[PDB]
Amino acid sequence: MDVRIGQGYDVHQLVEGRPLIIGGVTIPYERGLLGHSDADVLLHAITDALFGAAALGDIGRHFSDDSRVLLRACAERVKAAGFTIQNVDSTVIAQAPKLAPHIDGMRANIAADLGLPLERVNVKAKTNEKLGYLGRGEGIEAQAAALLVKQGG
Amino acid sequence: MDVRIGQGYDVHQLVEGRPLIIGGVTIPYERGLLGDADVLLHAITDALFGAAALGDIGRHFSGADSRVLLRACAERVKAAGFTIQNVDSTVIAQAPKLAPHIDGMRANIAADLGLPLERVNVKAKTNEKLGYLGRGEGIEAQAAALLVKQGG
Amino acid sequence: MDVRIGQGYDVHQLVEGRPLIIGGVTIPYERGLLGHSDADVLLHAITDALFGAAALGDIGRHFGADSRVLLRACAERVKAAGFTIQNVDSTVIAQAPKLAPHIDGMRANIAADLGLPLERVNVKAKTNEKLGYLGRGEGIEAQAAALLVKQGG
Ligand SMILES: Nc1ccn([C@@H]2O[C@H](COP(=O)(O)O)[C@@H](O)[C@H]2O)c(=O)n1
Ligand SMILES: Nc1ccn([C@@H]2O[C@H](COP(=O)(O)O)[C@@H](O)[C@H]2O)c(=O)n1
Ligand SMILES: Nc1ccn([C@@H]2O[C@H](COP(=O)(O)O)[C@@H](O)[C@H]2O)c(=O)n1
Ligand SMILES: [Mg+2]
Ligand SMILES: [Zn+2]
Ligand SMILES: [Zn+2]
Ligand SMILES: [Zn+2]
Repeated sequence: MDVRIGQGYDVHQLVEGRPLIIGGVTIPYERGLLGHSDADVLLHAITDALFGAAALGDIGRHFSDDSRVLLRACAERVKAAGFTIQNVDSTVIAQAPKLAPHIDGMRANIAADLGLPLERVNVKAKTNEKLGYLGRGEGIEAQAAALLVKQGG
Repeated sequence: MDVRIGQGYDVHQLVEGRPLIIGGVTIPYERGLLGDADVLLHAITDALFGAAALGDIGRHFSGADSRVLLRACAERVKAAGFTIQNVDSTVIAQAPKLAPHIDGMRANIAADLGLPLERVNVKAKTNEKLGYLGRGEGIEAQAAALLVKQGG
Repeated sequence: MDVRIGQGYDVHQLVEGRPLIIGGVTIPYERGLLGHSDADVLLHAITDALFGAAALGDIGRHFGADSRVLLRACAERVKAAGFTIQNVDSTVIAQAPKLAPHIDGMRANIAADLGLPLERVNVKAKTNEKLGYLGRGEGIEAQAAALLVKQGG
């Protein structure tokens, strides 16, 4: 099986009175994520990891001027280039709020959008131990990893 | 072959009054990690829970050390029906030099995972003096793991 | 099919006057990368990614040789340890300049250096949303992932 690795990264600034959306889950919080989209740091990092495993460039090469629509269009472009998806793993870095009670909603959103069962989608949460702009609550980071297979039939 | 990718991250603060323990090797040094706070073992553990779709550290573990945790992770990953292909990792530490301690780290990681040494890699990097990492205020580890869901 | 994952990281400070070289592509820009090589963050992170997957240590356990010479020697050692390369994916975090019209040149330098077709090499570019030393333009980062098969069969 012609297996391929992808990896992806995003970051957004956190600012007062904007909504916090992560992995398509809205998380009540007094700060929220600034970007030209709905600033979904997790879905973008996964969208990059899929384009990267497929050697299709990056989101910018695709989408310029919400984040689930983008994730689904990514999956459709990846499938048309002849790949099927093995699994996704990811980490979100946020000093707060606590993300654990939200993670299952994120997994559901990502699995629907990629046409995968739940068991092939993982999301992990981490603080940054109060270090740097992440640990000071000024930004949130996501990292993703994805495994594809180029068919192959 | 139902292959899966796992990736993991950790960071801890460096401070006076703590021993420095990375990959279960104690590295003599005037500073050490705050948290048993082994950044390398924790990152690898998250990467295996990740590849196995079993969530993360916090979802599993609320006196036990980072090696006990890594071995418990292994057992849960194997129970869920997975086999481990290999691990690779990077530790970002401005100082001290980790190179002569790296093979002791690999041995500790391979034993805890039931792997030969040839399926375990650890790498070390400075941060070129940039950021809290480059200023000696913290240490980072990054890991990647490849599993196979049996598939027997 | 004995598949192996590697991952790789590098960072370099940006300083006025010096040349900016990433992925072996020289990018005209008012700042440039310090290091004792030609400090090519992207080539190095890919280099570590390959030594990682092959469990052969890191660039320091191996190494007047530029970063392309190092990447090719990396590839020679990986092949001689009985490995074949499935693919490479990577990200470069640089707040500026735009890397997109340079990305095909990097992919070409890497594919030649790894002896891979273009369709197995991907390079992606991110800003850091003006956060941290990356966001202030005082450094650039590269992340990389690589997939190897130990032959095997
Ligand atoms: N230095 C950079 C940073 C970003 N980019 C491109 O801009 C697009 C959007 O970047 P941000 O999402 O970081 O704003 C990226 O996907 C990449 O296409 C670039 O071409 N050069
Ligand atoms: N923002 C965050 C950060 C961490 N967590 C949970 O807290 C646990 C411990 O996190 P730290 O080790 O980063 O302190 C994590 O494994 C995750 O389970 C969370 O639920 N929301
Ligand atoms: N704390 C550290 C950081 C780097 N190193 C070693 O030094 C080499 C050079 O690392 P840098 O490229 O980050 O300067 C690494 O490949 C690794 O061999 C180390 O042995 N301990
Ligand atoms: Mg980082
Ligand atoms: Zn984004
Ligand atoms: Zn930890
Ligand atoms: Zn470098």
